[PDB]
Amino acid sequence: MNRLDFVDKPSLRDDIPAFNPGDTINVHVKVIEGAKERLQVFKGVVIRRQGGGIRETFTVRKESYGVGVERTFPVHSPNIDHIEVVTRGDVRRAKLYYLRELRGKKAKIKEK
Amino acid sequence: PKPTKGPRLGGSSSHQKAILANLATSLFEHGRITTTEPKARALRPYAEKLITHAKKGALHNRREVLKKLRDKDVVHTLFAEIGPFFADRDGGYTRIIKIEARKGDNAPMAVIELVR
Amino acid sequence: AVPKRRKSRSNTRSRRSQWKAAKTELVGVTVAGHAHKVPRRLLKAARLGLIDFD
Amino acid sequence: ARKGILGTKLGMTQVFDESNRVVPVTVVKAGPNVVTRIRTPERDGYSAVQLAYGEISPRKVNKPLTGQYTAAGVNPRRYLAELRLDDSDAATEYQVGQELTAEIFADGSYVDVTGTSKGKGFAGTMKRHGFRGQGASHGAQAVHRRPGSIGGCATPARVFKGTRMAGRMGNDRVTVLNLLVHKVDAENGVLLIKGAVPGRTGGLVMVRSAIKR
Amino acid sequence: VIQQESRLKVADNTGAKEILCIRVLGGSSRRYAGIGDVIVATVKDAIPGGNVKRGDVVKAVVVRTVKERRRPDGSYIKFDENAAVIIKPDNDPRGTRIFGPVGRELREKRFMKIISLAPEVL
RNA sequence: CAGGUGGUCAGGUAGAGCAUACCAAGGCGUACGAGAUAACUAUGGUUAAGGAACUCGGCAAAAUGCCCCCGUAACUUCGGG
RNA sequence: AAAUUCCUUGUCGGGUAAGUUCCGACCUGCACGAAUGGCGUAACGACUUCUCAACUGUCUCAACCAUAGACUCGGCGAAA
RNA sequence: CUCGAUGUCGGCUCGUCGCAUCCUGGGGCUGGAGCAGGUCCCAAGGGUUGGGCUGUUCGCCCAUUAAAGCGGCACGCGAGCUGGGUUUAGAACGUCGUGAGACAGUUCGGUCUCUAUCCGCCGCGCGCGUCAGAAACUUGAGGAAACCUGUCCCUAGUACGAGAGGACCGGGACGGACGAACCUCUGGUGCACCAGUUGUCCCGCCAGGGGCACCGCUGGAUAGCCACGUUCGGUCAGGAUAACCGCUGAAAGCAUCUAAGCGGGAAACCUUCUCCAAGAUCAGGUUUCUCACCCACUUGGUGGGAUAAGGCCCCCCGCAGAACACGGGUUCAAUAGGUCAGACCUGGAAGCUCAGUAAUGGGUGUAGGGAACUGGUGCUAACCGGCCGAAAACUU
Ligand SMILES: [Mg+2]
Ligand SMILES: [Mg+2]
Ligand SMILES: [Mg+2]
Ligand SMILES: [Mg+2]
Ligand SMILES: [Mg+2]
Ligand SMILES: [Mg+2]
Ligand SMILES: [Mg+2]
Ligand SMILES: [Mg+2]
Ligand SMILES: [Mg+2]
Ligand SMILES: [Mg+2]
Ligand SMILES: [Mg+2]
Ligand SMILES: [Mg+2]
Ligand SMILES: [Mg+2]
Ligand SMILES: [Mg+2]
Ligand SMILES: [Mg+2]
Ligand SMILES: [Mg+2]
Ligand SMILES: [Mg+2]
Ligand SMILES: [Mg+2]
Ligand SMILES: [Mg+2]
Ligand SMILES: [Mg+2]
Ligand SMILES: [Mg+2]
Ligand SMILES: [Mg+2]
Ligand SMILES: [Mg+2]
Ligand SMILES: [Mg+2]
Ligand SMILES: [Mg+2]
Ligand SMILES: [Mg+2]
Ligand SMILES: [Mg+2]
Ligand SMILES: [Mg+2]
Ligand SMILES: [Mg+2]
Ligand SMILES: [Mg+2]
Ligand SMILES: [Mg+2]
Ligand SMILES: [Mg+2]
Ligand SMILES: [Mg+2]
Ligand SMILES: [Mg+2]
Ligand SMILES: [Mg+2]
Ligand SMILES: [Mg+2]
Ligand SMILES: [Mg+2]
Ligand SMILES: [Mg+2]
Ligand SMILES: [Mg+2]
Ligand SMILES: [Mg+2]
Ligand SMILES: [Mg+2]
Ligand SMILES: [Mg+2]
Ligand SMILES: [Mg+2]
Ligand SMILES: [Mg+2]
Ligand SMILES: [Mg+2]
Ligand SMILES: [Mg+2]
Ligand SMILES: [Mg+2]
Ligand SMILES: [Mg+2]
Ligand SMILES: [Mg+2]
Ligand SMILES: [Mg+2]
Ligand SMILES: [Mg+2]
Ligand SMILES: [Mg+2]
Ligand SMILES: [Mg+2]
Ligand SMILES: [Mg+2]
Ligand SMILES: [Mg+2]
Ligand SMILES: [Mg+2]
Ligand SMILES: [Mg+2]
Ligand SMILES: [Mg+2]
Ligand SMILES: [Mg+2]
Ligand SMILES: [Mg+2]
Ligand SMILES: [Mg+2]
Ligand SMILES: [Mg+2]
Ligand SMILES: [Mg+2]
Repeated sequence: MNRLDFVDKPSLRDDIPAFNPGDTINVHVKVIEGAKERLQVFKGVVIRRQGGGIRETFTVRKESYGVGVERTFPVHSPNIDHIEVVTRGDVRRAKLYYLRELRGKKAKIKEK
Repeated sequence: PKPTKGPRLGGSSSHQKAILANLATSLFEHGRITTTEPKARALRPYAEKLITHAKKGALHNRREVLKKLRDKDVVHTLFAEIGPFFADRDGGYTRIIKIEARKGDNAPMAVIELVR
Repeated sequence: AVPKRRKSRSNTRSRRSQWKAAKTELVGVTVAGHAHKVPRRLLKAARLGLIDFD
Repeated sequence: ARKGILGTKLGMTQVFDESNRVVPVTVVKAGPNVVTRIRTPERDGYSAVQLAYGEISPRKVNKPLTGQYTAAGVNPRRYLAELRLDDSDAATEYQVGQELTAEIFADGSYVDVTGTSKGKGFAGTMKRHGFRGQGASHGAQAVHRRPGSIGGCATPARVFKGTRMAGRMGNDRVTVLNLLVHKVDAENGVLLIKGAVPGRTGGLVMVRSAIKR
Repeated sequence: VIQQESRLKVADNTGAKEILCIRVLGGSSRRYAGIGDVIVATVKDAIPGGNVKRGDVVKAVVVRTVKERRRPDGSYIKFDENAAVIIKPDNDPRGTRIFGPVGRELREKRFMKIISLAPEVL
């Protein structure tokens, strides 16, 4: 419990799945290209959680066209439509920053 | 516990682990220790967290006390005598009483002891 | 830096009078039927025989 | 018509508005208040209204200050401060004993928040005024964080008054201007104020309506 | 964030492989260039037989930054290299196609041609 | 008195070693202390993004570092490099 | 145009986005020159000088942590 | 003036001031169509960038900018730093000298000492005053800080113009730099946190652990402190003027902004906004509390003693802090510790068992361990207490 939990309670979102670092994740982001309101899919390895309730973030990392991209979304953010877990992961760390220096077959997270 | 704000006892940060280990070995052995007052204030949350592992009594608690104390004779008297004596007291196993300061450096002194 | 001129008798006494010991407060203790005086911060150890009254 | 309230800072959190942007708010418990005294111009020389705030035990308040509440018919509070009004039409809407709550502010209004800044101790010149210091190498002997020169030469043979130097810092009355009110929660007595509010988490905070708008 | 002397990677087929920042345009004494900021730069490496040569002073807009950028929704974007696109003086790239992903901060800075030639706009 | 002073003996485990790290035999805690999150100085430690833009000058720091096996240029006094 | 060149940052080429320093040349050598040696030279340098790769709190621009002082209490107690 | 010593260029650091004004603000004239200018007057509030060369000042150059102002202050500033140059001793080249040696000719190397007494300055206290002793809230005499500006769109391709070109005035959006506050986010740090691991010694041994090797190294890391992060600020409206523009109007039957009288007029000045402030000795204002005794003497606006209101000291502490001060607490108590439960960090404990020849892997188990943040709980210490502290009158 915290002092500021009666403020965050109406702003939380139910139905966000359980995912840990190492889990391959699709993220459906609301995108405004002018006045269109489309939906863009971001597929990558979740590498980080930094908790706290309404202030909790997570970081996904993909390899786009020979160039690595990271995105640090907040959980409970209304610009994420829904998260859908693709592949569970079996890692030993909890922050997984060693993936920022490996490319190719050496950056393959296990399948458990 | 709460870390020491400001400079540590005895100079380095590694001497303070050995001082609070030696002062806890001597407190649980005799029952009453005369020392300087800033060391008695620093011993009081450290030594009461070892008595909490005595009240639980399992094997995992004995390995956790042996991470700090190296004297096995005082580990035995902590789990067979000190532990079950505080079996019905919810915390607060120690007491600090202030003594006259000492000649030579005017260091303020206090005694730290178990309750009964 | 050195002192340029020696301080006169009115400036070396106005400073030196401010170097002085502060007195402590004393309270009453009757242990073993003999009344003594200790500071209040040592009032517990007077009632436990930890204070040597010389 | 400058409204005001006394309150306690409760910390910071973030919230999301209708345009799906993130807004850093600072929770301020604009607690229940009471008047206890009205400064009229013909009696006191100016126009203001006292505001009493905070729960306190009735034994912790001494007899000179207890009797100032007995003349107003109010139980003793902890804090006590004045809201400065304009020089005319003093108290047509403030009475002695009136309960002021947090919903005198509307959603989307602006506030000016004044409190006491956190203390930084005896701070040097690179922290207090933002100097540069000499270099970290290339021969610089023992002057890596020192202020340098502080004056001229034989003309003028004095350091000017107002020369920026080292000393204590913090514990200053600091007013932050034009803060947006995101949400007033009348059920909890809480203003969600966008931005930063000066003070430690629990200090006294005067929330007044803005004049610059 | 890019200041002076920062060597960037070049993300089109003009012939330059590596530029070097001179100024950060858009104000006096501006220090940092983010995604979408125009750099006056100099070419320090070129592919042989290219359109541009070594030692040419050209303009370029930054399309990737290793340092994070706070978008107004709470999210961040972070790349593993710094990248620019050499441009004409009417905000159009000198090359004909763009390599690698670019940021969405190019969209509100009226760089409409580099988006439509990019493989993936994030 | 943080300086100087020739020769002899010289253990263990890792190591090429009289280096280095931890230990034996054997010594020693070396003679002002107790406290306390000030600035500043000193000796160390780490650092986002950039990477000599610092500056008289890459000063200082950082970096490279070991064993085995492939590989090695201009020039030359034919050894070298 | 030099460990020698005053005029001088001579002029021309190279390197840098920008080069009074550096390298290659010209010769108008204030005032080079053959054992007070001339012009070269592989190896070598805690030498002087210029460029580059790598790496870096040197810098943009500073932040934080530990320790020895500074600071506080007790003892002793100087100096210009 | 200084030889019984006034340390000299340039740079760094910190400034402060003048206006002979570089930018922004206000105007007259123009060989001023517009856009841009030339020139003169008024104006010092703020701003006036980063690199290449050189010891440089200066200067040329590069890329910008609204602009890259000129000067004083021992050519400001070495008891604040640097030490490349000049200006000791070494050495060399050119030149001069028969020679020792010489050169506003060149080149390489070449110790920068000091514990702040007084004034000045930046902070914080102790004492007394403020005609009784106290406590809370205050007015503001007078001071401080801050003061910068760009691009685009609309007005409008309108006014102007042969065309090319292209507005004044009003309105709106978004930035650069700069300053303050804060720690939600991103990011840095982390010396009593968690985990992996190397050498070695120890805990009798295996298992499990610890001491030491920069915190041994390495991957993380909540709090606190931070900026590279977040939020806000320099606004709007008034008053009195500069240059300049006027109206009414003579001396001077005309005319003239002026001699009587009255207007317009800018980032300057004064209010407005933020902050300090009654040691403002003219020591202020509105309120509330105590509103009371005893003794001696040379009977005094005399000395003491003892108290009320009240505060201080000691005690438990703090995100308050050099000491001191300030803020919270003292059993009618949640103030620090312990303890119990959350949050958060780490990432799957030990023991047992199962699979494998083994290193190791699965299960029991979102495990175990753990600090700062939040709430509960009367367990430990906040004590069985000392020291200060309240009034002559009189005149209208
Ligand atoms: Mg977590
Ligand atoms: Mg700490
Ligand atoms: Mg010490
Ligand atoms: Mg250690
Ligand atoms: Mg502090
Ligand atoms: Mg610096
Ligand atoms: Mg020194
Ligand atoms: Mg130093
Ligand atoms: Mg000796
Ligand atoms: Mg010798
Ligand atoms: Mg050996
Ligand atoms: Mg050795
Ligand atoms: Mg050893
Ligand atoms: Mg000795
Ligand atoms: Mg320190
Ligand atoms: Mg770094
Ligand atoms: Mg890095
Ligand atoms: Mg690099
Ligand atoms: Mg380089
Ligand atoms: Mg500098
Ligand atoms: Mg420079
Ligand atoms: Mg340079
Ligand atoms: Mg070196
Ligand atoms: Mg090194
Ligand atoms: Mg060679
Ligand atoms: Mg030349
Ligand atoms: Mg040459
Ligand atoms: Mg001859
Ligand atoms: Mg000869
Ligand atoms: Mg020779
Ligand atoms: Mg040699
Ligand atoms: Mg002393
Ligand atoms: Mg003299
Ligand atoms: Mg003009
Ligand atoms: Mg003028
Ligand atoms: Mg100026
Ligand atoms: Mg002004
Ligand atoms: Mg260079
Ligand atoms: Mg000046
Ligand atoms: Mg000078
Ligand atoms: Mg000067
Ligand atoms: Mg100097
Ligand atoms: Mg001087
Ligand atoms: Mg001769
Ligand atoms: Mg000479
Ligand atoms: Mg020299
Ligand atoms: Mg030296
Ligand atoms: Mg005033
Ligand atoms: Mg600040
Ligand atoms: Mg936090
Ligand atoms: Mg972070
Ligand atoms: Mg541990
Ligand atoms: Mg073992
Ligand atoms: Mg050992
Ligand atoms: Mg943090
Ligand atoms: Mg005006
Ligand atoms: Mg005030
Ligand atoms: Mg005055
Ligand atoms: Mg008063
Ligand atoms: Mg107190
Ligand atoms: Mg817990
Ligand atoms: Mg397992
Ligand atoms: Mg088996």
